[PDB]
Amino acid sequence: NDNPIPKSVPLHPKSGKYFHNLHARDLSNIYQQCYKQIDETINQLVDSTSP
Amino acid sequence: HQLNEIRKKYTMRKSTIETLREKLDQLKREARKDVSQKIKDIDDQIQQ
Repeated sequence: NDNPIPKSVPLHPKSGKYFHNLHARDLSNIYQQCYKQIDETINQLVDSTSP
Repeated sequence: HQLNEIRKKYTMRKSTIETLREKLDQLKREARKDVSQKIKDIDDQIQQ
Protein backbone atom coordinates (compact mmCIF):
# COMPACT_ATOMS: atom_id res chain seq x y z
CA ASN A 1 0.00 0.00 0.00
CA ASP A 2 1.27 3.55 -0.81
CA ASN A 3 5.09 3.34 -0.43
CA PRO A 4 6.02 -0.22 -1.59
CA ILE A 5 7.57 -1.39 1.71
CA PRO A 6 6.26 -4.89 2.61
CA LYS A 7 5.98 -5.65 6.35
CA SER A 8 7.98 -8.91 5.94
CA VAL A 9 9.66 -11.03 3.20
CA PRO A 10 10.58 -14.77 2.94
CA LEU A 11 14.15 -15.65 4.04
CA HIS A 12 16.86 -15.71 1.30
CA PRO A 13 20.17 -17.70 1.29
CA LYS A 14 22.12 -14.39 1.50
CA SER A 15 19.75 -13.43 4.36
CA GLY A 16 20.27 -16.98 5.72
CA LYS A 17 24.02 -16.29 6.06
CA TYR A 18 23.27 -13.25 8.31
CA PHE A 19 20.56 -15.25 10.20
CA HIS A 20 23.17 -17.96 10.94
CA ASN A 21 25.77 -15.29 11.86
CA LEU A 22 23.33 -13.63 14.33
CA HIS A 23 23.60 -15.10 17.84
CA ALA A 24 23.00 -14.07 21.47
CA ARG A 25 26.15 -12.61 23.09
CA ASP A 26 27.46 -15.49 25.25
CA LEU A 27 27.98 -14.59 28.92
CA SER A 28 28.77 -18.14 30.18
CA ASN A 29 32.51 -17.27 30.51
CA ILE A 30 31.63 -13.94 32.21
CA TYR A 31 29.22 -15.72 34.61
CA GLN A 32 31.86 -18.38 35.42
CA GLN A 33 34.49 -15.63 36.04
CA CYS A 34 32.00 -13.67 38.24
CA TYR A 35 31.11 -16.86 40.19
CA LYS A 36 34.82 -17.69 40.66
CA GLN A 37 35.53 -14.11 41.80
CA ILE A 38 32.66 -14.06 44.33
CA ASP A 39 33.58 -17.57 45.61
CA GLU A 40 37.26 -16.61 46.08
CA THR A 41 36.13 -13.31 47.73
CA ILE A 42 34.00 -15.35 50.20
CA ASN A 43 36.97 -17.70 50.84
CA GLN A 44 39.27 -14.67 51.42
CA LEU A 45 36.64 -13.06 53.72
CA VAL A 46 36.44 -16.28 55.80
CA ASP A 47 39.97 -15.71 57.23
CA SER A 48 40.33 -11.96 56.36
CA THR A 49 38.38 -10.72 59.43
CA SER A 50 40.32 -10.52 62.71
CA PRO A 51 39.22 -13.37 65.09
CA HIS B 1 88.96 3.61 98.90
CA GLN B 2 89.80 1.06 96.16
CA LEU B 3 87.65 -1.49 98.10
CA ASN B 4 84.95 1.23 98.36
CA GLU B 5 85.35 1.79 94.57
CA ILE B 6 84.84 -2.01 94.08
CA ARG B 7 81.64 -1.70 96.21
CA LYS B 8 80.76 1.37 94.07
CA LYS B 9 81.38 -0.80 90.96
CA TYR B 10 78.93 -3.37 92.46
CA THR B 11 76.45 -0.51 93.14
CA MET B 12 77.09 0.76 89.56
CA ARG B 13 76.33 -2.81 88.35
CA LYS B 14 73.06 -2.55 90.36
CA SER B 15 72.55 0.90 88.73
CA THR B 16 73.20 -0.70 85.30
CA ILE B 17 70.63 -3.48 86.02
CA GLU B 18 68.21 -0.73 87.23
CA THR B 19 68.93 1.14 83.94
CA LEU B 20 68.36 -2.18 82.11
CA ARG B 21 65.05 -2.70 84.02
CA GLU B 22 63.86 0.89 83.22
CA LYS B 23 64.95 0.43 79.56
CA LEU B 24 63.08 -2.92 79.46
CA ASP B 25 60.01 -1.20 81.01
CA GLN B 26 60.10 1.69 78.49
CA LEU B 27 60.82 -0.79 75.63
CA LYS B 28 57.85 -3.01 76.64
CA ARG B 29 55.61 0.10 77.02
CA GLU B 30 56.61 1.52 73.61
CA ALA B 31 56.41 -1.99 72.07
CA ARG B 32 52.88 -2.64 73.43
CA LYS B 33 51.77 0.88 72.38
CA ASP B 34 53.18 0.56 68.84
CA VAL B 35 51.89 -3.03 68.41
CA SER B 36 48.40 -1.96 69.62
CA GLN B 37 48.45 1.06 67.25
CA LYS B 38 49.69 -1.13 64.36
CA ILE B 39 47.04 -3.83 65.08
CA LYS B 40 44.29 -1.14 65.21
CA ASP B 41 45.59 0.44 61.95
CA ILE B 42 45.81 -3.00 60.24
CA ASP B 43 42.26 -3.86 61.45
CA ASP B 44 40.96 -0.45 60.25
CA GLN B 45 42.67 -0.98 56.86
CA ILE B 46 41.25 -4.56 56.66
CA GLN B 47 37.74 -3.25 57.54
CA GLN B 48 38.10 -0.48 54.91
